[PDB]
Amino acid sequence: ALETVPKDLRHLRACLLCSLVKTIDQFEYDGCDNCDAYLQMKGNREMVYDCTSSSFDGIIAMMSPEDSWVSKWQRVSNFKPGVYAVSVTGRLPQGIVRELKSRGVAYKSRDTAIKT
Amino acid sequence: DPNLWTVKCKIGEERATAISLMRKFIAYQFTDTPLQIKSVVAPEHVKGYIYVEAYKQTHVKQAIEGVGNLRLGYWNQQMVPIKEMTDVLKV
Repeated sequence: ALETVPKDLRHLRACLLCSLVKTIDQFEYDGCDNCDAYLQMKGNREMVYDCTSSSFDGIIAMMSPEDSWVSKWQRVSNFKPGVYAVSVTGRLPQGIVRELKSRGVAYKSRDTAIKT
Repeated sequence: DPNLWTVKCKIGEERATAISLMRKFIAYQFTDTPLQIKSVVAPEHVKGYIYVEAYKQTHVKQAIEGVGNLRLGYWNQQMVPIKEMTDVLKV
């Protein structure tokens, strides 16, 4: 919804798990809207910097994951409508990755770009 | 799957046109005239025109009958080749 819709072009940075592209303002006010329960994106900034990537190539204004071959490719047919990044450059800390694995959420890298 | 249509936009203002059209879609999605298009692609290295993901040129026209930046392409639209979806999103 409009809450997930970014408001300005300043300080855009994409998440590492759902590749959600939103500004620091709504990351502070709400954090993530996809895996907030699994990540605790809200209430801090240092861990937000580690759990979000400022380098993303290409974005998609997907709204219908259930009938999108875009969503098929980028494995967000199960996530909500929103703005997602085609490529995300970064990786979670080993501690957070281990925590997610223990909770049963394997971390799949969103870096789909072809490195040479 | 929906097909891509090439619509001409003011040089250097494709991003602004995309933002404006998505804002208008937000404002008019709950109205009696929602936008039936699925998405819009504005490649970083493509200037002069953008791609609209829709099933019909009628849908494309009804979506682009907003800001005047797309007036030149409003008269007619051009299909994107079937093989060209893979190339559309390459960076």
